[PDB]
Amino acid sequence: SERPSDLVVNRLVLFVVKGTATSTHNTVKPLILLEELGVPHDIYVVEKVSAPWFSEINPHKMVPAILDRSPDGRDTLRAWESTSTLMYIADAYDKDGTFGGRNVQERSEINNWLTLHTAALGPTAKYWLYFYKLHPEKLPKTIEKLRSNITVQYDILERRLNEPGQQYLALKDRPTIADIATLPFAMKSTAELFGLEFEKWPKLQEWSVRMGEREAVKRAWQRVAGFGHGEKEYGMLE
Amino acid sequence: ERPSDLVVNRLVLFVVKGTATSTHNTVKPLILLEELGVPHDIYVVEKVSAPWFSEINPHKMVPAILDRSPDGRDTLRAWESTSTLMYIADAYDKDGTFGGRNVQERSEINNWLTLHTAALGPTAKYWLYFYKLHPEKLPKTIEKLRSNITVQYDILERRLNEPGQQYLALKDRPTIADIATLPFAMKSTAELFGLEFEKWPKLQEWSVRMGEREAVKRAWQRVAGFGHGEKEYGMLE
Ligand SMILES: N[C@@H](CCC(=O)N[C@@H](CS[C@@]1(Cc2ccccc2)NC(=O)[C@](S)(CO)NC1=O)C(=O)NCC(=O)O)C(=O)O
Repeated sequence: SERPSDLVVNRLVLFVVKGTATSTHNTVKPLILLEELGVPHDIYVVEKVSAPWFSEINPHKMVPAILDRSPDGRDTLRAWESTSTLMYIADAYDKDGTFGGRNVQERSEINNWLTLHTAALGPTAKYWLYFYKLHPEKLPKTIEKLRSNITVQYDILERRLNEPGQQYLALKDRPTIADIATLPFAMKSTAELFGLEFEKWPKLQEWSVRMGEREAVKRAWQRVAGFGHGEKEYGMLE
Repeated sequence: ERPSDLVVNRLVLFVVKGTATSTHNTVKPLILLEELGVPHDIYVVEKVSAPWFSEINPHKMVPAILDRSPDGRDTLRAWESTSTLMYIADAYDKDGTFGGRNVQERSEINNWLTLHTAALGPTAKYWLYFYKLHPEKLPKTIEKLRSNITVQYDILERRLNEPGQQYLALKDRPTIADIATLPFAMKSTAELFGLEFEKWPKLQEWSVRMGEREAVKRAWQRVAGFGHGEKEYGMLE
């Protein structure tokens, strides 16, 4: 179809939906990294991700998605899938690799822990929530297995954060796009949604609190809850 | 402690014995190694549950990589098939032939690579897990995962019907996005899922075009053969 009247690309545009307890856990990831790097950006609140105009931006028809100007400003490019939005923002805006990785060694571990989330906890959590409340019929045995698979992912993260000096998932010294991608599915509130006691993974809990105390993370959680509840319900925010 | 025959004089790719279902992820890094002509060893892991292997991949699966850092100071590791592709591209694809030359190329490569990593990859794995490995058969779950595979095929079909779009990410050449997607988007794997792959003609054409690449042929031949040659387990000659 046609782009809405109010959709223009003068800078990075992050596509989101109306903030709810379960609508923000993927969209908050690129928003954390934008807040961390202080990247100039707009927010577009999509009413319907099923709308044909949106599929042209993200053929998977989900948020988050990004439209941005190419480095020279002549062309517009796109990023979609939360992990891909983190990789794009790091590529375009994190030139000294503070969150992307400064060398092959740092990027090897960042990509390991980022991909572990993208392949395992991320999709498992998405399937858990889908079967738990979106699938027309309730399938408790499938829901229970997916819940059990989440505990195995928590076990792997817990083991990593028990290693000497390992303050963050990828690097010892600082948080990376691996930590940002993992945080929304490895914090107390999300653990409680899954029906899990988060205190059973103490180093992972400590890690999640340490991440949550970062000012950029606080600002991202604030803003993502508010999107679509302000003066403008849908479209390009002021 | 590591086995005596495990040494890292070059990139070491960890695999298991080649079977009908054991190679769909390990073949991915092997394809890119073959494409770039990276010097490498193959280590056939008998038990991925072995404590020594959990030190290399805490997720206890193949593929996994041990390699020397470019400066030679560190022994790096890569694990998760998508991450092994990202590492090999980072360390050995100087010109970004498979990794992407600029921000614009990498934007689309990372889009289609991640779509596989998050959607078709894990959906396929969950399908096979419930279909044959879960103690109980759950037909309604298996059907929904099968339905989700067709939705991913539909997305890939739509992409390959765009003007001049010969590959998933870039128009002109295949990338690590194409390598990651191929093993779960070819006729043999489509048949395993109980799907008729002719229903996605551009996707089938793409899968044939990929399969005709010499690096891809060599990768498929070698991955099937691992553990069935002179040596059953450990470092191959
Ligand atoms: N997220 C990771 C997961 C890799 C992984 O699952 N590796 C499996 C064999 S790869 C496959 C393929 C496949 C899946 C579905 C349909 C066809 C092929 N084969 C499998 O048999 C299993 S183990 C089934 O769950 N899972 C897999 O992903 C392994 O280590 N097996 C050891 C053994 O048990 O001896 C990645 O993408 O790298």
